[PDB]
Amino acid sequence: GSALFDTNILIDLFSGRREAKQALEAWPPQNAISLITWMEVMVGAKKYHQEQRTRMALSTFNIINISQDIAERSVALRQEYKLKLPDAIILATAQLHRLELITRNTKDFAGIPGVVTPYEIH
Amino acid sequence: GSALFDTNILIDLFSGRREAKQALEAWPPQNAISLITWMEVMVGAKKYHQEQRTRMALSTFNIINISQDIAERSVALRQEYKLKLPDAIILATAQLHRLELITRNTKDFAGIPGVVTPYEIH
Amino acid sequence: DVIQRLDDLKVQRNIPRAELLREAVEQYLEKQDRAKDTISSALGLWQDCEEDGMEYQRQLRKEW
Amino acid sequence: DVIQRLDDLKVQRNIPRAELLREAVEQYLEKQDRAKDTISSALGLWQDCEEDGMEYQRQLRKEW
Repeated sequence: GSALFDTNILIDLFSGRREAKQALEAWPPQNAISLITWMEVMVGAKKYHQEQRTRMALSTFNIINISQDIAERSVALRQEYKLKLPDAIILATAQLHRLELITRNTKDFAGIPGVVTPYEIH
Repeated sequence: GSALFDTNILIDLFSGRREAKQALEAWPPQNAISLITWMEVMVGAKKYHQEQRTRMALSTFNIINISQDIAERSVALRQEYKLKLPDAIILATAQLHRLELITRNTKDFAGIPGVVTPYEIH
Repeated sequence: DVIQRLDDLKVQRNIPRAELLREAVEQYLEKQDRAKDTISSALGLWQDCEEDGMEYQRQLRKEW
Repeated sequence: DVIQRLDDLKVQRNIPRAELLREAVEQYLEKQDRAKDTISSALGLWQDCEEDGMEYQRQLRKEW
């Protein structure tokens, strides 16, 4: 029973928030991220100069590439829920792998089945 | 002299700009687009209800998926040229496959090798 | 390492070079105007669309 | 039926089913340990990053 994790939770983790630590420990390994998330996180690693060790933490995840059929689902999902394209891609990845989506984004994702929000902040 | 076409050119074509027809004829088939471009065009195909016919036209392009080392180049290109992530991915796709990037976007892409600006908006 | 493909196409075919060249040129032309057909077919497909490409691109780039 | 696969597993293995579980339970717990390890060293891995993850995200979705 596995989940796919949105970028914001991973950013919070590397940024030193226990809120993100607990959110990840709430689901069994191996967990997953979108290849999009991998890019979003690796950008921040460069900014903060941890790029090698960040790459090693991300490798424990299942990094799910963006396929043609994930592309087709994202297109549909984008119209249905009025999602931005990256959000649609991440949601599509979780649906087609039948994974729960874990994100702090309650504005765009509230009311969408299979999307769970573990914690909140200011 | 193979070609990778950015999203704005395909949009121009479907919207009926002869300038785009001239941009797409200016290069030998089979030409290419990123999966990112396929999705953003399909968003418009759905809005305007041309979906089957657009999908038909797009399938004549080499359609390049985003995999791990397009993602690898994408992260690097984003810092070197201060690019938006989807811009970086489309440029990364062109570089890896040794394709000329044809785009109307001068603001972001000027000074970047292997990129051609075909035409202008007024 | 080029034409010593073609003169052996002469013995792998038993047809002159001046023939092999035509088939090449004619297949090329055929490939080009299948594209010219596709491109000409896709022009104005979205008719009722007044939207410019860059602004469209810049729109969904930004977030959408 | 997890009990059946267990004892036809046992035909092959020559081992009490309780060692089949203290196999099964063990390996699983070790798997959880590995995850705990990775996550702990990632926290916080970015030394000098004060950014809020959701704020971070909103920026790159609009790509900076």
